Order: sequence, then structure tokens, then C-alpha cells
Amino acid sequence: QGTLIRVTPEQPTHAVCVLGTLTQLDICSSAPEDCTSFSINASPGVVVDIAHSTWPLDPGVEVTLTMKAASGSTGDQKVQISYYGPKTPPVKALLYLTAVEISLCADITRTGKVRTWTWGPCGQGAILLVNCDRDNLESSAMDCEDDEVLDSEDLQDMSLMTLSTKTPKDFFTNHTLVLHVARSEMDKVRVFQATKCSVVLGPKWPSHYLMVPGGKHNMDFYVEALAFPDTDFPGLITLTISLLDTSNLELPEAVVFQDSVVFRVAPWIMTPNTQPPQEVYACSIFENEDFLKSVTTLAMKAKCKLTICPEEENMDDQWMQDEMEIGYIQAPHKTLPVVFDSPRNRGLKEFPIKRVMGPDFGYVTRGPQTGGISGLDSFGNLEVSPPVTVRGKEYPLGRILFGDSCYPSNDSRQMHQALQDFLSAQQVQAPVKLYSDWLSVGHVDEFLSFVPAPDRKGFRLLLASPRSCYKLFQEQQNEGHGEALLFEGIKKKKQQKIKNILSNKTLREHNSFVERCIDWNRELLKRELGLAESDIIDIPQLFKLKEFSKAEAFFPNMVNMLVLGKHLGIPKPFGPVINGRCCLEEKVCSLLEPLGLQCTFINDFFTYHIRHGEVHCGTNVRRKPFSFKWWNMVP
Amino acid sequence: QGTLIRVTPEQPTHAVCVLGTLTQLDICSSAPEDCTSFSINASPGVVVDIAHSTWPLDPGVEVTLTMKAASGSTGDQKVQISYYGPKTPPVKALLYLTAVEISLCADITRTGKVRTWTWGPCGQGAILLVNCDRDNLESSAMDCEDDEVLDSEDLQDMSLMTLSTKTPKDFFTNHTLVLHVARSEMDKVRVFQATKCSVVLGPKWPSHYLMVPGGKHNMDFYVEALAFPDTDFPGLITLTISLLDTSNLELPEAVVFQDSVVFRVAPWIMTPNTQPPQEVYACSIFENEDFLKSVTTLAMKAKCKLTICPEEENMDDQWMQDEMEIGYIQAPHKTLPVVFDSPRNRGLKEFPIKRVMGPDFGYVTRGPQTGGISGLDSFGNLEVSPPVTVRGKEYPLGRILFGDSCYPSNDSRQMHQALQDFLSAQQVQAPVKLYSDWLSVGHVDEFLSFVPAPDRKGFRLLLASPRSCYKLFQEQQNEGHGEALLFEGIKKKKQQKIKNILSNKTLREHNSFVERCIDWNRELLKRELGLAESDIIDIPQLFKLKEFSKAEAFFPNMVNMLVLGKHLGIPKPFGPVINGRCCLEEKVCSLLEPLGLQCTFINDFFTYHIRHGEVHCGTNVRRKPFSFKWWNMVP
Ligand SMILES: [Ca+2]
Ligand SMILES: [Ca+2]
Ligand SMILES: [Ca+2]
Ligand SMILES: [Ca+2]
Ligand SMILES: [Ca+2]
Ligand SMILES: [Ca+2]
Ligand SMILES: [Ca+2]
Ligand SMILES: [Ca+2]
Ligand SMILES: [Ca+2]
Ligand SMILES: [Ca+2]
Repeated sequence: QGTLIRVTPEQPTHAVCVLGTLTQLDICSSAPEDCTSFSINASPGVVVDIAHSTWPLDPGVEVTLTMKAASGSTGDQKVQISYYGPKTPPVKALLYLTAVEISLCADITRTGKVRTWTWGPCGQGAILLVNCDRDNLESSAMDCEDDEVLDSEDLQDMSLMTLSTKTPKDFFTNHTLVLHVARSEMDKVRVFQATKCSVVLGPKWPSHYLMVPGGKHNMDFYVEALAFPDTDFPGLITLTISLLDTSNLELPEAVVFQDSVVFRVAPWIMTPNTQPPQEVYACSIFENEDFLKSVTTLAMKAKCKLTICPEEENMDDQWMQDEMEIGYIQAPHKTLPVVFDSPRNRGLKEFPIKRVMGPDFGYVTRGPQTGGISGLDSFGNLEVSPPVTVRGKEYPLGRILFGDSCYPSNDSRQMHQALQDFLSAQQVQAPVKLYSDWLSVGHVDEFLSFVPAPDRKGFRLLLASPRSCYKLFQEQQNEGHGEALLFEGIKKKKQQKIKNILSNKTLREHNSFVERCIDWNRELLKRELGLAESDIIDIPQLFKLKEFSKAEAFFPNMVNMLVLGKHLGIPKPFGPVINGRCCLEEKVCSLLEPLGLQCTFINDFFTYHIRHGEVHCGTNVRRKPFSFKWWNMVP
Repeated sequence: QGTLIRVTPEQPTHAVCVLGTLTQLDICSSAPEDCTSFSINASPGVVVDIAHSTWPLDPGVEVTLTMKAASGSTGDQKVQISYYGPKTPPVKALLYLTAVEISLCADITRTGKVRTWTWGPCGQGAILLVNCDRDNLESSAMDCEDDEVLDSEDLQDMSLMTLSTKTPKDFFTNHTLVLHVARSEMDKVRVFQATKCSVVLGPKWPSHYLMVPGGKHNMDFYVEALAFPDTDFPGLITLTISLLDTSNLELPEAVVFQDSVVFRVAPWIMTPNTQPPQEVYACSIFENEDFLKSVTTLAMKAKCKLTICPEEENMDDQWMQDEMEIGYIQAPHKTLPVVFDSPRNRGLKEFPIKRVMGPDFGYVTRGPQTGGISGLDSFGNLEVSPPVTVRGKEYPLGRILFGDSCYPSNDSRQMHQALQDFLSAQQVQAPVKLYSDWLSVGHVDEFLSFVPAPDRKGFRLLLASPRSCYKLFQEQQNEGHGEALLFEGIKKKKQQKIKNILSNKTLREHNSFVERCIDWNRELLKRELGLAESDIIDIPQLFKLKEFSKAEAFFPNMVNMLVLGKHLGIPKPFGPVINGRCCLEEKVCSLLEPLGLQCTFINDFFTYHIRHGEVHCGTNVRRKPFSFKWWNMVP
């Protein structure tokens, strides 16, 4: 701020001046009469400035004091104001000042070293992590649920704030420092004093009297956040230091100086398929051994850790895609992966809590944990694009994509509002709603996927395409193969010839309708991600409508693939074999191999496909966080 | 949006094109082989554009159709694409198009006539009022609490949205229009169809099938909001129209076109003392008759309606300042005053509900209505500045000011968070927290007030000032009047001489502490309102500390005044009479009369002052809304 000090010939005034502060003088209000003019003299540590030699006694004339160093003792710098007139001997008013340093410091330039918070690479303000992992090897709670620092590792997650004082040795005889946080925000932050660590602010306490010695002192605090940005929390936390005059034992304490630091809490951020893979997840269940070896091979080729959830934990839930999504949070001092656990709560319910969350692995959940849910809350319906720039505006972390109905009806489904709100409140991947409710299961992974590409924007959008499959199949009939059988290679499955598929008119009608649902999203994506046709590749894929006229995959849904860098784990369509090969596999390879991609076709037919999901639905991936720092975006 | 239409020689395609939409053609995906090139011919109502005569068959070549007018009948515009090659006779693919107009329209230029919402005088987007008055002369509920329009006057409060269609006469045989709102927002808006009015959207229904005839039609809707901007509602409401293809009786309906309008809900806005007065409020209680005549005179001189709450309604609550604050809401079509009713809930509890709310007078309340409250929730602690510009940034409606503690402790008080959040969420008067908890009662009206001024910025900030009173009194002792008595003119009150007041050292100590509390706010206001010293006038005023060392007025608190334009109703200090006059009254007049202000001193001593409030605390004012339109600010 800056104080105004009123001087009088009546008696000398005494005041504290905090370094970095504007200190001003009122000289006219008690200037004795007789008097026209004034002079100022001050000791060498005080700098005096006068805008608007000696001056007239005009109240508009501005006098300011700044002090070059902290005082060694109380009142060791002096100012003397001299009032005089035509025939009037000078009269002196004295001001004894004590200068002190009070710097509340934090990593506001976002470099790991120690007003307002602003975004961008020219912005300012410190970052704070939600301490939502479990460095504590003992219990089952996120580190930030108690009021203690139980491991020293835990401190690496926290943000350092330092209070730095320089005062006379007896200064805190008559002054006291208090650290505080608004009641509004105290349930979202916890601050520890490092003396060993003890809580000074938190849900329970919004202010704390500090024990500070006179002289030079540095006091380190460690800060953790306890809540992510959300509908009712924009994500900023302000911590303030107040200096109080406690000189007078009869009067209340009086505020002399306040300063603040403002932290932003780090958002939860997702990683698209174009980010290098690091660890792969799946379930082992009855009779799925061979699916797992293909997944194991592919992981091995992509240099990835593998992690499997045995049927004793699964409780027969094979849909490892659906219960969780692995993102990260990121600060200059620390980055760590964090699982967003879906309120789905089927047999994999425990897996995120028990097996994923842990040392340097965070946890978050949203939405009601018993009931009130739908299929659209499963995380095969939560995806994210690669980085894109859309008509000037940069999304350097991509944009989250999730499925919805085209309008709300009695029969429509949506992702739960609490999830939607959470995702929007993370800001930095500005979500886009797509249309997926036309699918029986209802998930955006059922019709799109993204893959790396060495040119253009770095990727291609893959979309399922009936059109592409009708064209492929018609082509084959044209060159003589109308007799060729879909489902060749499968036992207890009624083969169908290309010619009967092309001539089946209901099937063609169903796929026309699907074609419209997908086209609609195509244009939506083109608009909201700034894609051109040359960004998109259509994957040949047939559907059929079933209960409530909702769409299912006619043969294994190849777009529902596992993307591990250049290694793809694509569901095996079992298409008509022509010239030694499945023409579907051949058509796909012809579209993906020129991008450097390797397609491995995995058999998931009686294991996954007949339970209405594929390879992507049965797996999950943790991937490398972006290198671009989220705080440098201007959302 | 814009659709992409896939053409084939296989058979002709049929499609709808909504006017104002980008329609594009895919010509290559089913271009038969043999073929190198293509030509397009179309009927006269279709405009064809080709970037990147006749053209090669390059998939990157872009073909777009726009249509100049609505179709008179289905498929009445045609496009014919001709594929040909070196030795290949042309083959034609046909496209039959039907053009329609679907305009969902609203007052987006904010002029009373009928994407996104943007602020400022070059921004765009319609405005919507919370229908929080009671035009219904019967009951006691805000108009917007039921699902009906009961008076035709009620419609003046609502926003008009018009759907405007032009189609073939049979168009809605195979298509249907649905109007909707997100489930997220359905509890905040209610939409009526004007056929008489009936509800089509609201808390109960998020989508409605519209009954629309073919041909030209215009359908009027009337919209009301039901919630103000708040912590969990940024204030935007989007209403969407979707066009569905219902051609196929076997398949689900298919979305063809969506469009939206976005409304912003009007914030609750306060009016500073510098806005011309219109109506004045007070209580009649036992033995306060003479206070009321002075208030009556002053109202009369300011051309103001007067309104009094008799003791049968008061229930002995005389503090008309404290239970309510009169603001307004404003849209291009309608502006009306709205009372913000404090959760104080003492004897005036009913007054806002029963007597203020009514035809063209709105109502709002926040915070818990039983308990959990403090003195700081009373609306003498809610004020607003005149318009100001602060280091470039304009606050054309001023900034709300309300009192707080300097930091939260076990003994500190604050205005309830729900009030604070509500006020911030109104955006346009960006609240400032001041320090008022040092006062026994705790209200910013106890130390500041604002008054019109014919120069400078249009106003002066008045602040209570012990310094000013010590200087006045010392001056008088200097010119011979140390014997003069404070409380001259009062019976059952112990007079005190100027000389004993100047020499009372505890009193001087108490006022030094008060002086610091006020100085602290002085600088705060100077910073947050961009004030200079020449904006501020100090009013001579003494205090004393009492229970819990909290401050009370030593003599009647003159800053706690009724400002009715140039007519001021200032508490009568009963200061020492010197040369025929109260020297306090004289000092005040000397400071205010040069600004054109007229000071009337009202006796409130045994009626108000001894119950720890003054004239401002015993009254309230409705004032003229600003002329500057809130939506033109860029907050
Ligand atoms: Ca802990
Ligand atoms: Ca930790
Ligand atoms: Ca779960
Ligand atoms: Ca950790
Ligand atoms: Ca997912
Ligand atoms: Ca109504
Ligand atoms: Ca109304
Ligand atoms: Ca009330
Ligand atoms: Ca009305
Ligand atoms: Ca007020």
C-alpha cells in the first residue's frame, strides 16, 4: 500500500516504514500559522522527493520518503521539517522512523526458485499442486487429508513460500506478524511451518501469530492445496502477511502493512494418443490369455511397463478403459500423474484407489458414488485431441472431447453434470461436446481415435466409416469376389457373402443413419479443432441398430484401437479373405502404413467384441505429459 | 454449422439446406472410374463456388452451394454433376435440394428490436431480466415462481425471442423442430409460447416439440430468468433450436441443423449517493415525531416521494438503513428497482417482502434466514462509490464498498460469504473490502459518505476525522473559548468544556487509534477508487472506545448523513456554541456550502444517537438508475 504520515510541531511523531512501500508526508495540516515555507532535512538513509532548496507551504505539494536499508535500531533515521516565515524564527517538527524488511516470497516467475495471478509466458504468479497422491506407504488416504507431514518426500509435492525479515533486535517487542488466509479459501489449502513441520494454516485455522526474532530471519513454509479448480472454486488461493502495532497495552492491535502472494492451483490435464506411451493396463479374466499376449507383445515393442489386474480384483470387470483416466498435474518443482476415477463403480471400483494411486501417483473423483449415473460417465466416453490451433486461438494441450445427446429428452443420456463442470473448470483443455448417444454403449471411443503422423499437424483423426466399407466391398464384388465371406476364420458364426451384404437393404439403411450421426461429429470436430479433410482418415466400418435403435459394431470395431506410438493394436475384423488376406486389414494397412504406423490385428472376438467392446475398451494407457507448461497458455 | 453432401452416380441424393449455412460437396468419393474431370450445372436459385468452365477431379478442390431463397416445394432446386474422361461419355449424378429459413431471433444488439455473448459497446448478445417483481396484485410471490403468465403487464418484464420459418407447405410432414435448453440451465429460465401464453421450457421441461406450419411462419416466445448471477451461475443462458429429419419411420430422428441464442441475465446494481433521489424511507416509533418532520421537509425540498413504516409493522425496529438496499436491474426493454433484503431479519423483516416488492419493484435475498449472521450483514455496511476510473480502468457504475476485519480471528466479524459472493458475481461494481470491524456496530456508513460536487470528478468522499475536530477545538481555545461547552442545548447530559476535552489523554489516545483505522481505509480508497487528496473532505468527528475496545461516536456522527441531491440531512452534533453558533455545524457548513450543498442539522439525540446510530442509519433512499448501460462496461 503506502502510508501517509502527519507531522506536527506539537511533538515528534514515530513511525515504521516497510521497504518497497510509498511513504508520504502531510506537512500542511498542522503547520503552525505565522508561516509561509518549509525545509526538510533528513538523515542519510532517507531519500526525500518533492514535486509540484526550500518550498512554499502549498497542500498540493507532494513529499515522499523512501528508505534504503532496514534500521539497526528503533528510530535510527530522522526527518526534520522546518516551518518559517517573513519574520518568524524556524520551528522544527521531528519524525523518528524505523525501517524494516517484510518480504513474503514465492515462486512467482515459475522457475523453481524463491498482487495478482496472470496467465501466459509474460505472466506472473506461483503454482500450487493438490497433494492428492499417497507418498505415505502405510495407509490408504491422500497425503492432504490429515494435518501433518508424515514423510519428508511429501514436501517435494508442496510449494515453498519464504518470509524474510530484517528488523532491529527488539522490533517484535512492539509488533507482531500474522499470516492468514480468507475463511472462504481455508478449506482449500494447508500451510506448514518448517522450523520438522507444523501446521499453521488450514481448514481449522485461518490466521496464525508468527514467532519471529528481531534482526535477519528467514522462515520457510510449505503449502499444499486440497481441492482442484471446480464450479465453486476458480482455483486461486491468496495468503497474506499482516504487520500489527501492539505497542499500546490498553488499545487494540493496529494494522500497519499487508502483503500477499497469490497461488493458482494446478489443473488436472489429460494426454492424447499422440503422446508417447509409458505404461499399459488391462484385466486378466477367464479365457482371455491370447488377447493378453498380443497386448504384452505390443507393450514390449513400445518400451512400456505393463500392469494387469487379476480376476480376484477385477470381479469380472474387463473394461479397464471405463473406470479411469490417467492425467497429470504439473508445477515447476514437480509433475506427477493423477488418475481420474469414474463414478462408474463396477468391479474395477477399487483398482484406482488400491493399485494406481500411490507414491507420486495422484487421485481424483467426481459425481455420485452410488446411483444417479449413466453409461456416458464411463471413460471410454472421455478423450482429448492433440494440440491444435483454431482460427488463431492455440490449444497447446488439445481439447477434451466427450459424448452427449443432440438435445435433452426423456430418453437421452448425458455425462453427469458434476463431471462436465469439473472438466470445464480445469480450463486448459476447453472441452467439446460430441454426439455419441446414438450408440448403444454411447462412447466417443467407439467412432473416433487419433494417431501420430510425421507430417501435416502431427496426427490424423480416424473416424469409423460405413461409406468406406461399402465402397471396399463393392470394389471387391466388381473384381469378382462377391462370393467372399465375412466371418471367415470363425466357428459358431454364420458367414455372409459380400454380395448379400451389399444387397441387404435394412443393413444399408441402418448404416445410412449411422453415417449421418458420424458426419455430424465430423463437422463438429472440423469446426472445434480446426481440422481439414486432409487431417482425417476414414476407417471402413459397419454398424447395425438393435435395442432402442442404438448402434453396435457389425464386425469388430477397428477404430477402437490401442495406440502405442507407431504400434497399433487394432481389433481383428475377420473380413472376407481375398488373395490371401482379410481385405479389411489390407485396406486399413494401406491407409496407416504410409504414416509409419505398424498395424497388429488382435483377436478379441469371443472375449470382448461379443460383449460390445474392443481392444481400446479392454485397455488403458498412461502417457508422457506435455512439455508445454499449462500456465503459459492464455485460456 | 455447415454440412458436407456426398454425391453419387449410383442414385440421386436428397438434402435440406438451411439458408445462412455453408453447404459443401464431396464429388470424388464416388466418382466413377474411367473419369478425369467434372462439370456442375445447377438450377438458377443455387450458387456454386469452386476454389483450388470445368475442373479436374482432385479431392482437394472445393465445391460450395449457397441458396438464395427458401424453396416453394420439396426438391425444387437441382444440381447435376457430370463426370467425364478421355473417351468416356458423361455420367450424371443428381442432387435434389430443398432450401429452408430457420432463424431463431432475439435482441442481440440491445436496442429493443427483434454464437457467444460479448461485453462492451461493440459487443453482441441479448439481455434477460430476473422476473423477481410482483405485477400480480393478488398473491405474495415473485411472478417467476409459478409456471404461468397471469397478467399481460408481466410480459413487459420478459424478453422476446422469435422463430421465423420459411418452408414448403408440406415440410413438417418429414421434419420436426425442437426447442431446448441444457439441463444445467433449465432451473434458471422459463420460456413461454405466445399463440395467450403457455410454458414450453422451464425447470420441468428442457425440450419441447414445436407445432409449426409449412410456408411462412413467425412464432413469438417470451423468456424470463429465475436466478441472478451467483457463485455457481455465471449468468448465461443458451436456448437452442434443432431441426430433425423424421422421414424414416423405422429409424431414430436425425439432426440436420442447430442454431442458438445466448442471453445474459442482468445483474443487480446499486446506486451511490450522487444519483438523484426519488423516494425516501423511515420508521415512525415512539417519540420520534420531530426527526420525521425534518426528514419530511428535506424530502419535500428534494422532490421525493416519502414512505414511512408505522410501529405496527416496524415492531420497534427503527433502523430502516439496515434491513434493505435498493438497487435496480436493467434491460433495453425494461428497467426496474429491486430490493436486496438483508438476512438481518429483525422487526423490519417483513417490510421488503410486504411493502417494497410489488408492481415494477423487484426482490432478492441471500444468506441464512435464521441464525449464522452478524452485524456486518446489515446494509449500512453495504455502500457504493460514484463512477471512477482507476489507472485506466473505468468503473462507470462505481464500486460497491463493504466493511470487513483486517484478518480473520476468533473475535473478528465479516459479512456473510453468501452475500459477498453474490455481490462479486454481479461483476459490474467490482466490490472493495474496507476495514470497519474496529466499530462497535461495524458499518462503513459510520465513517464514510459521498456527496455531489460541481467540479473535479463530480463528488467528494467525506471521512470522519478526529484530527479535524482536535484542530477545530484547539483553534477555539486559542481564540479564547476554552470555556465553551460540548452538549450545550441538552438536558440530562453532562456538559464538557473544550479545554477539558483537549486535555483528556485517554480520549486523545482512543481517537489516535480511530485515526489509524480511518487512515488505513483512506489509503485503501485512494488506491481502489483512484482518489486524490483533493477528492476527499474530512468531517470533524470524535469517537470513544467501549466494550471490546470498539469505537462509538463521542457526539452525533455527522458523516452518517442523508444525501438528497444538494440537500443534506446531517446529525446535529450539539457542539460548543461560539459567536451564536455550534462551531461543529459552522465548520461543516464552511466545508460543504462552497460545493452548492445545503446542510440541515437534524436532532436525533435521544431518538437515534443514544441507540448507537444516526440519520443515515434511520433512513433509506431509492435513486435514479445510471444512464450508462451496464452491458457496455468491459468488466
Ligand atoms: Ca499430510
Ligand atoms: Ca504427497
Ligand atoms: Ca470409480
Ligand atoms: Ca509425491
Ligand atoms: Ca478414455
Ligand atoms: Ca408467472
Ligand atoms: Ca413481472
Ligand atoms: Ca430480511
Ligand atoms: Ca413488471
Ligand atoms: Ca446501505
